[PDB]
Formats: sequence, C-alpha cells, structure tokens
Amino acid sequence: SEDEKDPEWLREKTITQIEEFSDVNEGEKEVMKLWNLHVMKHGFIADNQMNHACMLFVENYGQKIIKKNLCRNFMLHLVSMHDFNLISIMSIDKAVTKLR
Amino acid sequence: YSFKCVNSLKEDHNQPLFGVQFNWHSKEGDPLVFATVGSNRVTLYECHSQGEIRLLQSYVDADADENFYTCAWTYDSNTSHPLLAVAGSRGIIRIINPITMQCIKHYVGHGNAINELKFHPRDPNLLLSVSKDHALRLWNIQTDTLVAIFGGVEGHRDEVLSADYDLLGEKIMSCGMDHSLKLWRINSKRMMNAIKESYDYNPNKTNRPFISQKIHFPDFSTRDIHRNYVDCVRWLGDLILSKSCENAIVCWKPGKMEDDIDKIKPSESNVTILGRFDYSQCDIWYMRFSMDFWQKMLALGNQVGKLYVWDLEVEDPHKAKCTTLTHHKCGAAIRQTSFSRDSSILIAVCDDASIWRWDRLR
Amino acid sequence: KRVKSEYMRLRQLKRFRRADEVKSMFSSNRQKILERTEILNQEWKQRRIQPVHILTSVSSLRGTRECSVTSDLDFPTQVIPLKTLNAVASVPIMYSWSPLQQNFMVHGDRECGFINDEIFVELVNALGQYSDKIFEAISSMFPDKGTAEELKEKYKELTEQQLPGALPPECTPNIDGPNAKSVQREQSLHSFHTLFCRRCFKYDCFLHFHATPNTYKRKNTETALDNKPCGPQCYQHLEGAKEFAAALTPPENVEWSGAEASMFRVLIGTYYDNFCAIARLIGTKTCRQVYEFRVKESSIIAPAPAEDVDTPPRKKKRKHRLWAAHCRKIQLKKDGSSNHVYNYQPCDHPRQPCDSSCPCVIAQNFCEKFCQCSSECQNRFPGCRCKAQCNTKQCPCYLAVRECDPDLCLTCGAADHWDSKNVSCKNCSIQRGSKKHLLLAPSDVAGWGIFIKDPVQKNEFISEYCGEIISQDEADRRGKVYDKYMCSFLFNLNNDFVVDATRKGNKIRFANHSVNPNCYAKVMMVNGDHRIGIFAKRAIQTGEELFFDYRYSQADALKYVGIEREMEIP
Amino acid sequence: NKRRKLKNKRRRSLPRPHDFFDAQTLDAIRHRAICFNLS
Ligand SMILES: Nc1ncnc2c1ncn2[C@@H]1O[C@H](CSCC[C@H](N)C(=O)O)[C@@H](O)[C@H]1O
Repeated sequence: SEDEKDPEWLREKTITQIEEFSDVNEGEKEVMKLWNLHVMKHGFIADNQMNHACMLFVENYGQKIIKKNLCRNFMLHLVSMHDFNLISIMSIDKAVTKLR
Repeated sequence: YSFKCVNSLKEDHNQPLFGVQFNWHSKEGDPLVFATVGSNRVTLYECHSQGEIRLLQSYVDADADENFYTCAWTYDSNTSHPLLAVAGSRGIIRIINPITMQCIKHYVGHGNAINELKFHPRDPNLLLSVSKDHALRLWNIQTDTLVAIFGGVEGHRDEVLSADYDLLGEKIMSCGMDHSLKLWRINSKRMMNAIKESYDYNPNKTNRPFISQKIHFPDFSTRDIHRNYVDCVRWLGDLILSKSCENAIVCWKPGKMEDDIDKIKPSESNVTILGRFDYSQCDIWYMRFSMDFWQKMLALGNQVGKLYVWDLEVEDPHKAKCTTLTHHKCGAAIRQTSFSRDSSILIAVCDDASIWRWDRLR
Repeated sequence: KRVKSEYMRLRQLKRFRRADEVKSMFSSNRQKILERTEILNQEWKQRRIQPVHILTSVSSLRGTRECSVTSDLDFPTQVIPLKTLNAVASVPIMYSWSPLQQNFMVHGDRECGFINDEIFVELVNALGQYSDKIFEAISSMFPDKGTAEELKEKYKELTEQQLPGALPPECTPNIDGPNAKSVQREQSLHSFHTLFCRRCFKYDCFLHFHATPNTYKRKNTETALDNKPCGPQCYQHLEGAKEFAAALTPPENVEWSGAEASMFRVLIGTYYDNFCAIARLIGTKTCRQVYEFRVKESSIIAPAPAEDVDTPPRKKKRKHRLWAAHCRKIQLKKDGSSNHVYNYQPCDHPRQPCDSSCPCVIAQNFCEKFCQCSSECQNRFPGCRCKAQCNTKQCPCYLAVRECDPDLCLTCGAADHWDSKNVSCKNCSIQRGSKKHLLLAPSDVAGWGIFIKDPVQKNEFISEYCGEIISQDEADRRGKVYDKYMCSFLFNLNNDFVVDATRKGNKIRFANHSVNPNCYAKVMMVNGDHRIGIFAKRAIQTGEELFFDYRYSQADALKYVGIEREMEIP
Repeated sequence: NKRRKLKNKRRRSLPRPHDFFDAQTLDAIRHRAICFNLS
C-alpha cells in the first residue's frame, strides 16, 4: 500500500510546531500531542466517533496520563469539548473511572 | 608555498575535465596513483620522479553519452582491492575495480544528476551521493542495500551540490544553490541501528524489501553566509569552511564561538563568522579546491589559471598571508585540484583537458 | 580624530579579544586534527592495500579505440587503449516530494541587522565618563544625540533591565503543576479555545474561527438532580445544608488550593449545582466543603445565568420545498453565473438573522453546521435521505457538489459503521478515504505514469488529488516558475484557490494527459472543504494506464500535452 | 473486436523503449567476426 492514515514525518513536524508556542505550559503541550497524534492515527470525523474517541483515548493512554501526571490539564481539555458539545457528562465520568 | 609546476599533461579528447581523486587509500610504499573523470572518459595516472607521470589504465563510457561529474576512491576489505566510484549527469553510480578492470556494482534511483561523492572516513562501504533532485541517499554497497535518505519534506528546496563528512563521520554538512547550510548527525541513535540492519539483510529472507529511512530535520540550518551560490564547504575539524562565487572563502562555527557544535539544537539559528581567506578572478561556481592529507595546507586554483594557497596552521584570516602561485602556461580554467596523501605532490587540472602537476619545493 | 579613535578602540576592545580567542580554538581544533588524522592514519596503516596493475591488450577486442594523453611539457605522449564501460538502464526524471493524504495551507546582505546595542553600552561609557563639548563628542560618534539631557533618555532606555520573554506573562502553569494559580474559569480555557479548531477538531489545525469561543447558549436543566445522602458528607446528610443548597439554586478546616479553587471556578460553570460530581472530580474534598465552598464561592461570585430556551418553531412548517425556493432565488440572482466558486466560510449571526448580509448568502453557498446561523437557518443543508444509496441523479446530494454528510445520509449508512469500509452509499467515500491501490511505472506517453492494480467499473471512486493550499496570486508566481521548466502541478481548485502537489501530495499527481481519457476530474464539496476527486469515465480492467484531461487552453494543450498516442482507424 | 485492424494501431511518437544490446559486446562480436573471416 505504501499509504496509511498518517505519515511519520507529519507526526514529527506537528510536534515541533507545538514547541514553538510560548504561551502554552508543557503540561498542556503534551496533552494535545498525545490527543492529536491519536487523531490522525485513526482519522475520526463524526461526533459519535468524537465521543467514542474519548473512552478510546483514555483507554490507551490513561496509564501514560498517570505517568506524565498531566490529568488535571486533561480534564480541562475534556471540558472544552463539553463546551463544544462533543462531550457529555457521563463521558467525563468514564475518563475519571479509567484514570482511577 | 614551497611549490612549482614540474609536470603537465593534456588529454587528447579536449573535453572539459572534472573531479580529481588521489588514492590516499594506499599503503606505505605503494605506487602513488590518482584518478580523474572527464566527460565520458575515466583516466588514472601515477606520479613519478623527475616530473614524469606514467599514464595508467584508462576507460571511456562509450554507452552513456553523459558528462561525469564526481568520483571517489574505493577499497574492498574482503579482497584488499582498491576501487573508485564515479558519477555524472545521468545520476548513475559505477564502481570500477582496477584489479577487476571493470565495474560490477550498478546503483540507480537518483532523480536527475549526481554532483557530489564521498565515502565514510571509517566504513568504506558507505557513500553519500548528493543529487540534483535535492535528495541525500545512502547506500550500503557491501550489502547492496539502500540506507536512510535525507532531505525530503523539509530538506533543501534547491539543488544541493556540496557536502562533507567530518573527520570521525558523525555530522554531515550540506549546501546547495539555495545557499542553505543543513547538517545531520550520524550518531543519532536511530541511524546506526539501520546501518547495523543495513548490514543484516537477505533478499530471499522475506518478500518485504529493506526499509531505508527518511530524514527532514537537520540539526541546524541557515543561509546568511553567502548571497551567491555556494559550492565548496569542508569540515575544518569542528569548524566549517565555505566558499561561494563572490570571491571569498569564509570559515564559521554554529551559534556563539563558545557553543559546542555537538550541543547545538536544531532550533538554533546563530552564526559565528571567523574566516576571510578571500580570493578573486573566480566569480563562477563549480570550482573545487583541495586539501593535504594532514589538514595543514590549502590550495585553490583560479579561473584565470592562478593558485590561491594558504596553510591550516596558526596562520589565520586575521591577516590571511596568501601564497598566489601561478604558472603562465595555464590560464583557461582550473577546474579542480588534488593533493597526494602528503604535501609533496599537487596536481592541478584545467578545464581544457590539460593537467598541471606542481611538486613541493621543500 | 580622538573621538573616532576612542570609538574605534572601544570597538577594538572586543575585536582583538576575539583575535585572541580565535587563535585558541584554532589551536584546539588543530590538535584535534592531529589526533584524529594520526588515528585514521594508523588504521590506514593496518589496512593492507593492493598495488595497481597496468592495462594489457585484449585479443578479442583489438578494434577498441586508443587514446594518447598529450604531454604539455617535453615528456613523451603515452598511449593506452580505451574500454567501453558497463551499460545500465536509466529511469525517468523525477523531483523529490513527500507523501500527503490531506491538504495543507502555507538576501545575504548586511550583518546582524540592528546597530549594536553593545556599542550603545559602549556609548553609555561615553555618558558615564562625563561640559557641552563632551555632549557633542558623545552625540557625534553614535547616531544618537547624547547630550546630558539625552543622557537621561539613554539612561531611561537602560532602566528597562529585563524583558518579559516568550511565555504567558500571567502566572498560568499547568493545573497539574503545583504552581498553578487560582485562575478563573475563562482564562484557563483561553489557551485551549484559541489553539483548538473544531472544523477538524484538532488543536492548531493545518487546514484552517478565532471570532468567538463556545458562546452559544445551551440548556442547563438536563441534570437529574437526585440529591441524596450519597457522599457521606455532602449537601445532603444535613437538612440545614440541604435546605440551604436548595434555596441557593461553613466549609471545614480542609482548605482549598489556588489550583483547587481555580478549577473549582471551572466546575461550577459546568454544572452550577452538581457538588457531588464536582466532589467526584475533586478527590481532594468530600462533597461537604465542596458544597460549602460552593456556598462560599456563590456568596462571593455572582450567581450563574442557567437559562434555557425552546424557540417558537417545534415541528413541520419547514417543508423542504421551501428550501427549494431559497436556492432557486440564490441560483437566479448570483449562482446562475456558475463560475464564482467560493471556499466555505463560517458565517456568524450572534443576533442577526440569516439575512442577505449572511457571508454564506453573499458567497452563494449554504450555511454549514459550523456556521453561527441557528438550527433554524434556511441556508443550511436539509439532510440527505436517499434511501437506496446517496449516489445517483435522484440523490440531491449527488446532484449537489456536496458529499452526503455522515450525520445526514442516514439512509445510505453514511453514519453507520464509520469504522467499517464497505457501505451502501457511493458518495461517501472521500470521508472514509476508500482509495484504490495504484502502481507507479514509466508512462508510455512521457516519463513516469500511474497504473491501476485492479479492474474497476464506470463512475467508481478513485484516490483523491491531495496537495497544499496556496492562493491564486502566488499560484501565478509558482506557476510563473513552473513554465520555465514545463512543469505543471497547479490545479484550479476554486475561483479563490489553487492546489499544488509539487512538494507535498500523493501518488496520483503523476497521472498523464489524454483527450479521450478513461478517467475524469470532478470538484466536490466535503464538510466545508473543497476537494477534487477522480472517477473512471468507463469501466476498467486490470493493469490499465490512467488518463484525464488537464483542460488547459487548446494552444496550451499543444504546448505541454501535445502527445496523443493515437492511430487513425478510418 | 471484429474490426480489429493490424497491430500498428499504437501511437504517433513516444519515448524510445531502450535497446537491449550493448557496445562492448558489439565490438567483440565484430572482431570475432573479423578474425573469423581471416581464416
Ligand atoms: N500527454 C502529455 N504529453 C506530453 N507532456 C505531458 C503530457 N501530460 C503531461 N505532460 C507534462 O507532465 C507534467 C505533469 S507531471 C507528469 C510528468 C510525466 N507524467 C512524466 O513522468 O514525465 C506537465 O508539466 C506536462 O507538461
């Protein structure tokens, strides 16, 4: 195939572009790095997928969230989607259970 | 400085001449053999006393109508037989063994043309062929398998023509018509894994072909050094030489003068300029200088046929005490120069199929 | 000339100390040269080398040519025969590029730019060394006017003494970081809201918004609010605490951190009442002292709005034939031109209706769900309910340039099994990217070409034409550069943009040209993103070569794609 | 296809498909032929 969802060099370039931002603390910076790299890895496009990506992303990297100890930033990152209507309350509960 | 022309031979084909090569990969007491690539002919010679030069076995590319551009001496550990790779405008690599009198290793895949050839200082089985399509591909000739490629999505947006290995083979500088200065660290943890795996491959092992890698992120880049085309950069130890068409040669180091070359991050953009060995009468590119084996003596030809000579000693561009050697008979275009594995013999090649050997006057 | 000498010697102070320094690493590199050169020389000593051998005559090839290298000096001319090198096949020319499965938007003179501020500090030394003659001597060398009255101004610029730097000037560390301040709810989401881009629901999207955060009004009473004694110490478990909580619709010694109080400010903005869930989130406190501090916070801060709306329209009265009238209007006024294709832009109507001032309306295009036009906007798409497959002439979406959105063509399963690859619909592929497998080979027509691996039928989806987003004017410049070497990788995506695949793209960019192609190009509308796909003009078997019309001018076609590779049967 | 004409129905002008023979073998054959005619 030689083709897939996401080329490697693209992953490198986006990570580098993240570091350029100065207003973002590294706790947040890692958050979208994992979350974004989760995205074009799978290429979700639907709101249903958006929610399904939530328990999916926490399922794969919830331990890594503990390892990075960037949970609190990650809950806030979730709340934005609930403000963007892509997240329901019970979805937030799922992340808490997965984390703990 | 202590030099004079003692010999001069001219090829009968009258074609423009190109990259010279002296077999520094020799042993003590071996015959001093050097090679040169013409348009389609390839010729080898050995320097001799009294000013004599004995013509050695010479070949011609009577099948590929192309102008050869670069060549590099080669050696095989297995047979102890030296060789020499060649390249030209068609972007095809041929490696002839004088013991075999022939080339049996065929390597194609570059886009337009090849403009640079150089081996790894330690491993003789690794080669960089800088190409016209801005590509930096690596070959494991011993396994005939391709190794990682450099450039790509964030590489040079213009043709690269000049690149160099460092003394230990850890970082590789690259510069092209875009005047960009991109280098990549060989020691990067990923690569030697592939290089080791490059030596570990069997075509019959599996249907999956070997996975050469791709790089797009140099450890540093800049363009402020020259406002004109750059065609001559060399690893002066931890320092970097650089020559353009603007009749100047400049040496420089990354960041500040105290900054370690190996500590420099890719995000770095600062420059430290410490070279002013400028010249003139050579406002055109595609001229290449030469270095002595011990990195102690610099000699550069001229389009008008003169020489620009300096040592690599404590003599520094603070005053740049030049040595402008000149032979009246040679004035057309000094295309390249080549030292021996010492500082005794210098061979200057003119474009009009003529060479001019200068022997040290020590 | 003393002032120039003072200025020169002031400049010389770093000048010769540089010369002293450069000599040092000149030496340090030289020893490193000596160490390494000897080391490699030692290994060169180890490597036994075979001495050269001279050429010999080959009996079977006496017809080979002989060369006589003429000696410029007195030396005799030496003769050695030539020899034909090995023959190697050559491949078509091609320039470097990088794979790409989406779309991406996009000297040597002077030194150091600015007049050196250290020379200003050297000029400051001229201020400190200080009557009027000194003022002009200061003012003469440096461009400034450094009289004593100007000494103060230079002193004023010296008093800066520091820079805020490239960082959030406010103390806003990551909340997980212990140094996180008691930041309010809004400021924390500022970093998230600014960076995020919902149209591709990624932070710092590479294909795209800053006008508003999620300022839309939303229902807040959807919570069940089964306030029960479930949190050992809670708003419940105490009638006074429970009654006070209901009426508001002292915390214990367990204090609240600034970071705890900061996201406490956030959690209220989410629920405004759910102390238990807040306590579930905030493991640092039980439900009591969460509700209590909520009482403390609600006592300090203003109460939340907590507003809900239902709108006058409920059902019906929105027959889609009324929408047919609107586009009929749009077609008759402006879209009758059928040439001014505009990229979608999210129109914003915070209080305005979807009037004729609507950016989508003036853009002759529908309002997307990303627009701020409400759920009652008449410029939005209705929903693509083609039962069998949203794929044919009866499919309005197929008639439209819009691919049936996953959330709309529920009858063709566009939303169904987004993970799965096979669906009933045919006009939903680009979203799923069900590309076919291709082969790269030197085309018969010219250089490299594209060949298909498997047979396909008419009007079947094929791989997209990926590339980079660039404006029309620069497309001229790059195109201007392109014509100097007969290159073509610019595609007129719409009236406002052209895509380029010269540097980034996928394999299909190498497709050749033909006037009678088996494939054709067709613009399409996907999720507010203009894209171009290719489809088979006829049914196709294994191993075909692919072609499509580049559709330049007739004179241009002769200029670039004049090869037609056709014999005339009649 | 019933109206299928001869095989010539291919193209007007296309890049050369590259010749399989080589030069150095050609000279060897000629000299082999030359020395063959000598006897
Ligand atoms: N039918 C045709 N005849 C001659 N040139 C063509 C052609 N179709 C495309 N080209 C050229 O090819 C470029 C498109 S990129 C494709 C290059 C070509 N397929 C090859 O590999 O050699 C255009 O700049 C155009 O000039």
